[PDB]
Amino acid sequence: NIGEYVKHNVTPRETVLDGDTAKAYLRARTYAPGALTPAPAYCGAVDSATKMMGRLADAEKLLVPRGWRLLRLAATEQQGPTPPAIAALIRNAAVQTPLPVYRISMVPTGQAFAALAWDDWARITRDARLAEAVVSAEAHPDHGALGRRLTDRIDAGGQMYVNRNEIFNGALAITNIILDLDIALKEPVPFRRLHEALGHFRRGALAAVQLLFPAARVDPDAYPCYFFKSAVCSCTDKIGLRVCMPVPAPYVVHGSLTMRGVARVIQQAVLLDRDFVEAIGSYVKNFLLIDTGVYAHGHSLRLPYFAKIGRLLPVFVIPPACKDVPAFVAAHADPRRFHFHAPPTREIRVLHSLG
Amino acid sequence: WVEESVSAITLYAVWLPPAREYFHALVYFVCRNARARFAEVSVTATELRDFYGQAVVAAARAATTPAASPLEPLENPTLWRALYACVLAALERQTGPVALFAPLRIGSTGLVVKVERAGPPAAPRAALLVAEANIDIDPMALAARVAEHPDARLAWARLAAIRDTPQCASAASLVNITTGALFAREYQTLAFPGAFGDLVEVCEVGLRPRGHPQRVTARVLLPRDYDYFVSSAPALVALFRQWHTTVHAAPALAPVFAFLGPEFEVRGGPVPYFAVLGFPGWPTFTLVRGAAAAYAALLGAWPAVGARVVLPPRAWPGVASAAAGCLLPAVREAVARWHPATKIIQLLDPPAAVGPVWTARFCFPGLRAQLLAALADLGGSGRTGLARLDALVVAAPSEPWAGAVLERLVPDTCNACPALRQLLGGVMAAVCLQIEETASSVKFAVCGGDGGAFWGVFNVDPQDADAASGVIEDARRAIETAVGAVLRANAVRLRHPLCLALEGVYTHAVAWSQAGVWFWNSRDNTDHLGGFPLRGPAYTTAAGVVRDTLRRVLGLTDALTARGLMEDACDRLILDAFNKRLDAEYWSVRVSPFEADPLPPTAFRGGALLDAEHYWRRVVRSVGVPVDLYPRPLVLPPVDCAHHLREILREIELVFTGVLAGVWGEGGKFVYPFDDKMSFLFA
Repeated sequence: NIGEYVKHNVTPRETVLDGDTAKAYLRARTYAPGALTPAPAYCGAVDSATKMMGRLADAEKLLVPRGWRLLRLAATEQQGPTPPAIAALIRNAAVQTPLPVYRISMVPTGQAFAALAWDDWARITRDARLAEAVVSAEAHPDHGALGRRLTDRIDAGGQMYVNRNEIFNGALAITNIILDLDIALKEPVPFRRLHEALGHFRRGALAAVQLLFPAARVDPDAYPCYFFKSAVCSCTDKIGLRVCMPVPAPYVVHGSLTMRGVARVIQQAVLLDRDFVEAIGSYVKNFLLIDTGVYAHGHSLRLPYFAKIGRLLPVFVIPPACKDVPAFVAAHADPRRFHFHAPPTREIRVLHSLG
Repeated sequence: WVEESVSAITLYAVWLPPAREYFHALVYFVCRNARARFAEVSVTATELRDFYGQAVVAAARAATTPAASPLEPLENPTLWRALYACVLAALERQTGPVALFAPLRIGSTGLVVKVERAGPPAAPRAALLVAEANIDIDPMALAARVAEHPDARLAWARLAAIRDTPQCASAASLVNITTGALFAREYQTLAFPGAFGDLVEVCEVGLRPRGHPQRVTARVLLPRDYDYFVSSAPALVALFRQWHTTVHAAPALAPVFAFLGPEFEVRGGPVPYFAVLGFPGWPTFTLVRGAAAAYAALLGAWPAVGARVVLPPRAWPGVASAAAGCLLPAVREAVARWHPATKIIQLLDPPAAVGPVWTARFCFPGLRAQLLAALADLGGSGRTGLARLDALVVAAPSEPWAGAVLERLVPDTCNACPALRQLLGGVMAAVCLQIEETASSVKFAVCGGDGGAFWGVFNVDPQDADAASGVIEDARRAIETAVGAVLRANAVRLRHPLCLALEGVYTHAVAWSQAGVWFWNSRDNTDHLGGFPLRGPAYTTAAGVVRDTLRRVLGLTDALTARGLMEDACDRLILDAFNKRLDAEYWSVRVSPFEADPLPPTAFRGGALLDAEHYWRRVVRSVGVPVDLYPRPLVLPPVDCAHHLREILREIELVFTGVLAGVWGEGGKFVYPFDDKMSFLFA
């Protein structure tokens, strides 16, 4: 079973913070409450590798008390009651931290980084957003049916807008369970088969999520799991998915090893669902569906709505017994639902170890 | 015989007479009626060596101070402490008794020849002084010094640079001297452009010294309507150096210009002071009645000269031996086999705890200073400084200022004598064997201490009732009278009769180290904790937590429930420390110049804040930050709260292991899981 695996092979450590220390922890170790709320234009620090190393060197001079490029950008966080320390690099004074850091592949080669206090998320996700009316008129009762039909409808400072990888910052907490599926497959796969296979991914993974987070009312019907499939399937060799789940209510996860453990448990739980491996087997060569080593500090995951140098676009696997379908569709666009260290949407418990 | 009142005594010139060893000095008197006079003094080679513990040609080539050369004392500080103490001894030994601010009889060659003692004196007026300066010291030269002297306080490196390039004080921005008139002064560069005549009076007096074959002419600055200043070392130095270069421009005689302070030693010095012993002519006290009175009592040489106020360094072995001889031979065998780590009284061997009893803590106030003063008279068989110690002893009890001096004087008196410690240690031993012997008979049982401060349990009281004040009173009287009788029986005569303080009555006590003891009163929830380090604000919050935790823990009168209370206290402490995870000044510890983080080179360019670093360096941490060598507010990576909480938890764990072992007999060292729970909060 899976109870057995999470009875022997996982050792939870949780620390119930409470009262004001809860708010302090949330504000301190997650992105600021406006880092992922949309904005008319970006205030950020975007340049190539070399120009970023320079701009860091030119920010050090402004940082006289501080000692003395993907550790240092990921390091530059604080606030105080004055502007934060990043503001020497970003060059505004109304920046707020912690704030995202991104790795940007550039044509023809080379890497750029972008620490940004806010961005225009509509410019990124308007050519993927279904109008509230189009949803509300799509009229299609069965949720496999509605999900599948809705899926049917659908310079460094410019290159950030087609390739953007999010960098894990182990200083920060984790509020979302960002899985990185890499299903390799021998014969191609239709899309209704995949869509139903994902309906069976969500159910098993939510059972795993509920075992790992015991004091959480994670109803395996309405709990949101957000799926993005990299662009009929037409996809041979490899089929890249991305599954993002909110961390359940009172929990937050801390650690690279803690989230490596969460991912591996979800992997074994979905491989222990007999339905999933029927629905998806005989197409799938390997079975390692989850690169649990992507949660290491300094490592990057391509974000939804960004290509590769396949736009990760949603596959609405609508919850069984969902409640407000317009809202579930709309959340595939809020950046908070697909960044590691986002603000969560009394006490909290921090799962800082699994073993 | 003008009935007057000297306000300051300051060294004007130091020369060798025509022929040969007997160097002379010329002293400047600031005298006031109900005026500026002078005296001349001679000092021999031997007296100099006595106050030093080298050669008089090396204390007359400190007549290179009559010039721009600014910090000549940094070259050899004890030489100046020596020269000034020896002049103040030659002056009383040749001109007679001399007392700042006190009514006096002055018999003036123009040199004051005699000053016998003798009206309501003019109350000392005070002048306020605020001064700031921007010396441009190159912060790569200020790092070479610490390259040579790895523990060097940076006020010293600052002064040493200002010494290696005097011209840094010339081009330096720089004063607001309020005197009840007003003296402000812009100085964009201090070598370029209220009245300096309503603040000082420039006086020229003609003198005919015996060891000088000419009518020498001394030019001075006589203060008007003020007698001292009340307040940066480089800042004042350069101000007074400008005043000197200006006043002493035309042909006449040039004063000394020497200053001393803790900034003038490489390793600093705990207390602040700015000793004027030269050009200006009057002090600068950096409440204030305290510094004023200390000035007046010790003739102004304290803390400038050090322990030389009381008696020369190399005349302490004689008094040590002489006092040793006068003691009763049992006490003398004690004085001769004292070694610092000895077990004289049987004490509660830690870890140990005393439960519901009438615990009490008695201390003989200022006993070490009283002993030193008495043993100085016993070893007396010149005594001007001996009288100075006795004076502080008879005033310390009621005048708080005198205490601070003795609290530093007695330790500094043997910071030099290596055998006056044995007299202090050995007579200390006899003071403890009595108290033990008397406690045998007064229903008291010494449980710990040293003999000037001790505590114990009245193991006869009924653990209750109002017949506990009576027994503690009887015990305090018995021990006071017995210790007094013992000290007499050895011919040690105390300035003012001993008082045995009762510094609290308690009902529980736990002892976990030699110095670590916590006390608590169950009747009224009052306590005392001693032995915990207070190295910063984090440690005072921690000490409060340890005290509240021990109150609950001893309110349980098993061990496991105690451990629950202890880990609950540590949990709540780490969380409330998280709320202050940004407050750098809170996590900063104070590190002495003896306890071994290295300096960031970026701190070498902190400008006029390095000049406030004379003793303590306040450091956060992983890389160390001297939080005071940087302007405000700081801009820091996260403070290493795990490092600091680890330190604090180690000390709290000493306390808690002590209490658990002592009260409940657990062999289990208390340990707090930090790396396992609560480490993540600071990762």
